[PDB]
Amino acid sequence: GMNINPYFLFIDVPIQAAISTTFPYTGVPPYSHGTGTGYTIDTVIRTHEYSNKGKQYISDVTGCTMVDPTNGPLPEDNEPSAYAQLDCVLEALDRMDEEHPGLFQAASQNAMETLMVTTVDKLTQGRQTFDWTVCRNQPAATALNTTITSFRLNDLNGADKGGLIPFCQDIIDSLDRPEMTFFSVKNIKKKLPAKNRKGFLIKRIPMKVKDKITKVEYIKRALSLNTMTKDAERGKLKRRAIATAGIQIRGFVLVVENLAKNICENLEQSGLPVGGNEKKAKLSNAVAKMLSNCPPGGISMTVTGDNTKWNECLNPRIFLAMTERITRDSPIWFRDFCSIAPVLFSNKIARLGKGFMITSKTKRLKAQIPCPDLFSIPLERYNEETRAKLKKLKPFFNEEGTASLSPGMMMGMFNMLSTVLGVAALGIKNIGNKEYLWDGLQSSDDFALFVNAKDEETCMEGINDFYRTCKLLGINMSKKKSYCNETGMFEFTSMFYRDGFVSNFAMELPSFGVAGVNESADMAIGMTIIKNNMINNGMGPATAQTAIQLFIADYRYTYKCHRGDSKVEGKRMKIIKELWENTKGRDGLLVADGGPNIYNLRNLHIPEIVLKYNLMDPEYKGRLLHPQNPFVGHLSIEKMDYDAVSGTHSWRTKRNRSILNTDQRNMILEEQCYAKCCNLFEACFNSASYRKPVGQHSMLEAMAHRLRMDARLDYESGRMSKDDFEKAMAHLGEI
Amino acid sequence: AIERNLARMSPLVSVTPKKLTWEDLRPIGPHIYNHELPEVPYNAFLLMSDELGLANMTEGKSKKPKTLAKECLEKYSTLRDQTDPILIMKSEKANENFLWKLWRDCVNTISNEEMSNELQKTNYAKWATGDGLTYQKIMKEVAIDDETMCQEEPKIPNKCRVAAWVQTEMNLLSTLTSKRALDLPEIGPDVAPVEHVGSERRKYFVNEINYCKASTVMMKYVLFHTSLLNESNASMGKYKVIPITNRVVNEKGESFDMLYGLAVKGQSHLRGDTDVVTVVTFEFSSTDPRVDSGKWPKYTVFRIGSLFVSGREKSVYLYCRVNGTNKIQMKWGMEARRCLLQSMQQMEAIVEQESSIQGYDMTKACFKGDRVNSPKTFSIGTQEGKLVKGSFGKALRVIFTKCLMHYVFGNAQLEGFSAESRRLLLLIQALKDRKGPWVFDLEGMYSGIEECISNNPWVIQSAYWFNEWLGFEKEGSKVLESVDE
Amino acid sequence: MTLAKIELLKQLLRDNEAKTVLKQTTVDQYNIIRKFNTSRIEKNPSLRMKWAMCSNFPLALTKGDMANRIPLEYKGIQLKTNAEDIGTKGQMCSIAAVTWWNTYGPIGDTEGFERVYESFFLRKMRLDNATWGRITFGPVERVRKRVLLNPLTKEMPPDEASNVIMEILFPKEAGIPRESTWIHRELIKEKREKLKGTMITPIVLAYMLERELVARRRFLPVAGATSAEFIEMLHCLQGENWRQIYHPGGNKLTESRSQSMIVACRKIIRRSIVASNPLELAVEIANKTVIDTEPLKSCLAAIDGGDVACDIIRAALGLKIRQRQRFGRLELKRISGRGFKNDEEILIGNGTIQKIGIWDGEEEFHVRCGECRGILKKSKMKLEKLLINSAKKEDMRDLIILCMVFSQDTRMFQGVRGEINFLNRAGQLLSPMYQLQRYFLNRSNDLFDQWGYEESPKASELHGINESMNASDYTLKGVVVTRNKVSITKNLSLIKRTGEVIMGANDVSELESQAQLMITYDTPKMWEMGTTKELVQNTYQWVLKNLVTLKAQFLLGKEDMFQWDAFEAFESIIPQKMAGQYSGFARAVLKQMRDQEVMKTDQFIKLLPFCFSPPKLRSNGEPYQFLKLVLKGGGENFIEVRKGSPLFSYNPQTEVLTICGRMMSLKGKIEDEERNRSMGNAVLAGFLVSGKYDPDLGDFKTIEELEKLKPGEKANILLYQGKPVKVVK
RNA sequence: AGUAGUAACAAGA
RNA sequence: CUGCUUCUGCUAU
RNA sequence: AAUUAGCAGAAG
Ligand SMILES: [Mg+2]
Repeated sequence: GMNINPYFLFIDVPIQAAISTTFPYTGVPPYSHGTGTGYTIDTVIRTHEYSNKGKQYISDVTGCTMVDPTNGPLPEDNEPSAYAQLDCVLEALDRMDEEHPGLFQAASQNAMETLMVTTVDKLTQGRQTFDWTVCRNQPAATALNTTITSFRLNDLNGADKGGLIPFCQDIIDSLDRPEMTFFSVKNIKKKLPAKNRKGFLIKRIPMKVKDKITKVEYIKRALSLNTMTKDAERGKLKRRAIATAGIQIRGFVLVVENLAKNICENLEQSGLPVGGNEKKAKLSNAVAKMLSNCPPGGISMTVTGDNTKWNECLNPRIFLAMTERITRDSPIWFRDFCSIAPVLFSNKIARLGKGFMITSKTKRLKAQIPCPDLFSIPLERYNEETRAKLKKLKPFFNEEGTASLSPGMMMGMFNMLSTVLGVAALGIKNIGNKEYLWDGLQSSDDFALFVNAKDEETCMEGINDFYRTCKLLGINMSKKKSYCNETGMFEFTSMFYRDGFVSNFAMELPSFGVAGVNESADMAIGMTIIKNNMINNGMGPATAQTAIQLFIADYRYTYKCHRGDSKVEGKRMKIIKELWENTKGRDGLLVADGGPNIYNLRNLHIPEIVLKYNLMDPEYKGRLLHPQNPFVGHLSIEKMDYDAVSGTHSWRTKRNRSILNTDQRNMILEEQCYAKCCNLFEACFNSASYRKPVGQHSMLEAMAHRLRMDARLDYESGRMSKDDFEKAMAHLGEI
Repeated sequence: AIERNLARMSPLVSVTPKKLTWEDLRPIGPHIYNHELPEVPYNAFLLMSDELGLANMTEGKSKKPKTLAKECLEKYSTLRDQTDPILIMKSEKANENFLWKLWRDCVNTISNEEMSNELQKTNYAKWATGDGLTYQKIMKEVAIDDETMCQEEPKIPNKCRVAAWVQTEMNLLSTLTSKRALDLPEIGPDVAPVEHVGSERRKYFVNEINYCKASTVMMKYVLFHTSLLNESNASMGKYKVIPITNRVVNEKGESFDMLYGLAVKGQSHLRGDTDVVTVVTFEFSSTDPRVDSGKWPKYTVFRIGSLFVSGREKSVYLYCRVNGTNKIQMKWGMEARRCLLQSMQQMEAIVEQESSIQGYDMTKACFKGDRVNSPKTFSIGTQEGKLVKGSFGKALRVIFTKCLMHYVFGNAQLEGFSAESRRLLLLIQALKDRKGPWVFDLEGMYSGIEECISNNPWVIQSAYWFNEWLGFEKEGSKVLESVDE
Repeated sequence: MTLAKIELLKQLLRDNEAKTVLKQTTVDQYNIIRKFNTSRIEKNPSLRMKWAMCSNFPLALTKGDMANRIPLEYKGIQLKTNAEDIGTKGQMCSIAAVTWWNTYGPIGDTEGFERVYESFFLRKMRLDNATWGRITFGPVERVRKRVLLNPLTKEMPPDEASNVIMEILFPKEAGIPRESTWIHRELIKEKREKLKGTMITPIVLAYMLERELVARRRFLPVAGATSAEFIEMLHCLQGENWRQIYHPGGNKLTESRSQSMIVACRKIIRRSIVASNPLELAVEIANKTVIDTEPLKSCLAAIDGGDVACDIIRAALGLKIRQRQRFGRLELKRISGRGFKNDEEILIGNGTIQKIGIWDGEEEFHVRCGECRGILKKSKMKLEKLLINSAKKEDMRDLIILCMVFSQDTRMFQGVRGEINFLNRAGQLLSPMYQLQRYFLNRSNDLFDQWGYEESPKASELHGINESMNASDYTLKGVVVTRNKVSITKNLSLIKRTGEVIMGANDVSELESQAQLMITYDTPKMWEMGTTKELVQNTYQWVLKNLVTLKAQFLLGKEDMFQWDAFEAFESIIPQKMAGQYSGFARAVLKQMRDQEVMKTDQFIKLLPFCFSPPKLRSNGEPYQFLKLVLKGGGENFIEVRKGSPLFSYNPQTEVLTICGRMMSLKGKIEDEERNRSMGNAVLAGFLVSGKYDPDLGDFKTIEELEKLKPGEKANILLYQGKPVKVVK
């Protein structure tokens, strides 16, 4: 009775060689179902739990219960600690400024030179921004545009000066306004007859109105984060909460992250902003340098570590001091600009999500209790854990459904400045002139420490001193996820070094599917992914040919484009079998037209129409590569349209986002008005899609001057008659 | 100031390093040995090793799945013409009469002259799919006044012990069968010598992987999830009979069509990505549930007759179960063929390493052996307490079954167990390399693992396998104490 | 169609919302309002693609007369949607409509595909006209380097290339005329000729032009072929354990052929210099060396240039030596001189310390740059004379700049007042002199200041120019604008007819670089021109394969198996001064393990390839002692004597050897009573093991404490982490 | 019922 | 109600 | 020796 043990593969193979079997990335990642009030409230409580021994007070700007853990008492146990001592932070920056002389002033000069050229369109490079005019999440360009068109009502016209600096001046000149006026969106909840259990339907038709808010409510909205839960997070058992900052915050976070990026690029002992094979070569060079730096006869230990509560124990009052000590020679305006962002991060107000849902089981009823109405019911109508969390939230719960969140770094937009703090903890290298020396690597919250000493008890003293030093800056090294072996095998950001970094195939395994843009682009993407994993991820030739076969099978079963000689039935396979029987040279059919695969290893970078261009029938090539094929939307002036060069398998799938019971009339019409204005502007100026058009004047004036000059040049070169020229100038005079 | 602020810090803030020895490593997950916990029930989507495929030797026509199920049931006319239930097992909150009437409705719907596999909304269909079980949503003021509308506690996953069927699923899905099931398309012709080496490696790797039971189960899952997503998007307000099917080729090149049972898709207005569609599955089998009674507390098992696969006569049971799935598990079921790749690369790399020691392509020397190379044998499993070495293709099939079961029983517990046990695998490797690893808080490191072992059968069996392999490593380490002393 | 645009503008300004959108949005905020989207983009594209294909009509039609060719029903299949849903929605169709277009659609002209996708058609042509070689199975040491992915013709920086593309396609709204318009007006007018009457969308033409012009450099793992003709097929080229020879198509450049020729000559001399009669082995390897299509002698014949190594291989084969060297744009020919490079800690003008190569002696050169000539004369870290001819002023400027930097004078180092990058972003070692050369091109005015000035010469044809590049009064110190056969040795030295050498085997540089093209050694044992880890792994595989014969001939013979052809290849990666010391130590340890009957097989395998060179003992007939044996290149490359190493490890329980990662199994070729034997008898030379850890003799003695002992004195030795032993001489 | 898993879906974002 | 940064890949909707 | 965005995947 032989019983199979799959761990016994590890008897003949080391773990780092067979590490790709320890990554279950063929399974389903964990998603979040329902609300995100529980993890947000637990985040607020656990953030104030590691900081409650500091100075608690009440802000006189908003009215929140602020908490100041910095310069507080020292920790007494191995609990997480947020009380970062200021003198230790400034001394670590003294060591890091001694060791790299001239680094801080060079980084500050480069960041100030980058800031004086940056325009406001840099604030359209975000995924989903918390919009304060609707208290929701809009996209970044939509949130920026609503903010600009709302600041124009309050006589803040500094966004028409082009740059970023007058826009941030407008931001901090909005905080000293007695009343703000903006554009809000309300709706009509129309009642309609239906046929279901409840009987009727509630159709929400949204339309845009004008709103007016007071000063302190604006200060609370502009400092607010929007909280949600993160999905598809592999490697964890329980979920967590994340936050999203507004448009009045990212405009200042950009400069501080650019400053810290300029510092991080020039530190030898970091892991940012490198990435890819660049990071592998840098880490291998660093490990070899720290391996040849060992004393004759000593012992070099390596701590594979991780920090617990990175966003929950760092403080913006330390980042304010770091931007005050880094920018110690810049002009005073730049020091104010670089000190605004950790000030706004020390007064952040977390919004508490969607609320909790209460159900009556015997009546088959349920309802949603929101965040303002959270304490409106007794706490006996909750669970155990929700009752405990709502009891702990009550000092900080504000009466509008938000909560004060002074300590911590919940939104986590300082991935480079905290790396600077971790390297400043790594750049100390000794305490008390004892017989060791440490040196490490630090990405944003993952480190790897190397301690060279005479024997391993001295190495343990060095590790204990590094832990005590990290406690002084707000860095709690996790004693459960860290371990320490000798040098040669460690792990850093899921890169497993065993005398050279090993090849992990299973991490980049979820990219191998059909990416889903259209047929042609998915064929190109899939073959390029197989080729790049063959280059730098250890996928051999046989595995790559099998991946070609599996990609072709998944591609055919997705796009319903099986081979024309097969017997599979469908709405597409009818005409596919007809095209197979019609075509003479069937080896030139694309796989989307029911054709044979001719991809192999040596031709993975050549596209599908190029590889099959000398095997095509001329009729099929003329029908495929038609310049006026109605599946690719050309650039026409809204015939005289331009020729769309690529095939018919470059079609577009309009993701018609229509919510249930939501008549999106007006939100379609405003987006269509913006699209019409931009389409006429691109008709007048052709390079608007290649190069960003600069200019501090109106679009109507630019279009009017371009059309006036265009008519004048079309008249004198004969292309325009005198009556057409008179019509043109008579139209332009009435504009 | 750092040395100043390190002298007024208490000595109770330390890292407490501890030298890791072999006897310091305790078995992970002790509660799975406790006999006062129930055995972990079978909670997969479809049957994997207890499957029964009704064969039908078709004549080269991928005509329709409804016509395929009709012809395959016309071949087995006695199992189709059963109208009397013989109840063998029943689930707790089940209904044997409604499930038998729904199976007869599926049989009468799949074998008609019509062209549609839709069901009507009868009483048994509305019970088994589940209609009107959503809670009514009322306004917040009426619920604020209502002192009865509490907020319900979440159901924590139950704690379970090691059920002895997971070892049976590992042992049977890692064996060779006589049929293929992979639908691998053709590839371009080979010109470079890399492509000749790759094809002559692929023949060995595929001939080991393709003729095994886990490949048939994998293709069953892939095809059923593909047809289920197709019927879910095309038919949202309709109950649809979807046959569970597969295409098989034996060693002779003859192609059979294997029917594995039928399924009833519920109402599938899946607006979100985590919305559930109820699938009522009726699967054939030949395994008596009275043998292992704790394996199936989720199934309703009837008996519908006998089957002569040879001169021997076997029985046929019908496992009925209400089940459910969402869009994301259907998408990751349509992409399950990647379980080849993660299992192929991990073996092929080993071949390549051997190819850089001897100087020639060592695929044949690894799989089957040649004149100047004994074949590669891997320590593959236990047999009455001792250790057995198996073949190369055996280990390839074991890694393939492991990746397939990573898909099949995959949820948040398997991810958390995988991460927090990988952190301990690297410690055991640092103990085997004689690097002398040091830990700082081992009990919390063990406690991060042991909160992921709730009811996942793969996680509980993997903790059992971890404890077995760790006992073997502790037994093996007792030779190093005689080195230079 | 200007009048149509004016009429569209008049139709748009009568709508009161677009009027206030146009009148208030600045042109800088067009970039903001262009991306205005009210609904979020959907999260999963693959799930929406697998879910949207199972619907009636997932696609979207473009309204026109070409969309009306598709019928509303084709044999029962509704291809496109019904026209009753036209009103403020749009028209949709199924994927079967795409397949009907590909089968029964109207025919069109495929001219515009071949123009736009010309880069991919050239990419296909370079693979169709390409021959393959043979695949080899063995270790490949890959180095991560920034390489160019795709071949080009005119590699331009992306801002200059964007300005050029704006001057080709959109010349009206092009901006300020920069310097890029001047040095590329040929390409601008030629591409504007070739793209004259075309009707493609201009943004597709912009991206095909930037695919033709702009470079793309990425950090890829390369091994032996870094040119963009070999990087485009890098996946099929080599792996971690195999290498496929490839001969690409198209055409190559002489700069890559010269670079790979220099690399191949350096590798041939470096492997040759450890042999007996190195000239014979050097010619024997240099005959059968093919730089991707052709032998090494043809490359040495046709290429003007090279280094010391190219000249030694040229004179070894019987060719005329070309003593011409390069410093980027500065081409030089050595008239007479003899200088040797040593590393110097140079402080530079902004206060940074760098190890820079500094030469000695006194040298004279015929220098040249562009179409300007000159004669330069220098010494150790000092410019002395530079007599140049009359040519263009900026070429003369570059010539004097390159002669100033090439002289390695103290003023050139002291004038670097700025930000110099002596390192990569990934911490790799850039060349100091080429970095100073690239710095001192445009910001050389500080070099003009810190160099100084003096009077002119007052001879007949000697007039000195100034920074205005005219014949002024005050010229720079040392610059005058005037208007006017070897043998080869056994040790690979180039001696003249009289005897004064010009080049030697000590003068080849040790920059172990990666070749541009692919070098092939058509020889048995072509692995001896590999890198360090390849030679270590191949030598240890050769010791493992022949372990029984080596073990028997060591247990019988005395000095007839320390000499093999494999250890001759192994010696060329041990540094020169420590090779005899490592040899004496390892020979004494192996003779110790033979003479007294304690034998270890892992130590025999480990320290056998170090027993090749003749033993350099101490001054009293006793060997040295070592902790580790450091090999050439990198920090990982060492062999630990007592511990394990990155290049060597041994598991005694499983009996498994690890060489550079790869695991061989010693189970079967071993003495079965060896695990009862102690490691400390095979750790030092003359020191054996007698007892246990004794604190009555002191702490663990170091190397200098053990080398100054006497026969009989006992010490404590720590083998690895946990095992202290006693030790007697 | 069921999927599941610290909170939801089991039709009306 | 799917945040920030880095790297890679594809495309110019 | 040196060389303008959108979306997806991974890591943190
Ligand atoms: Mg880590």
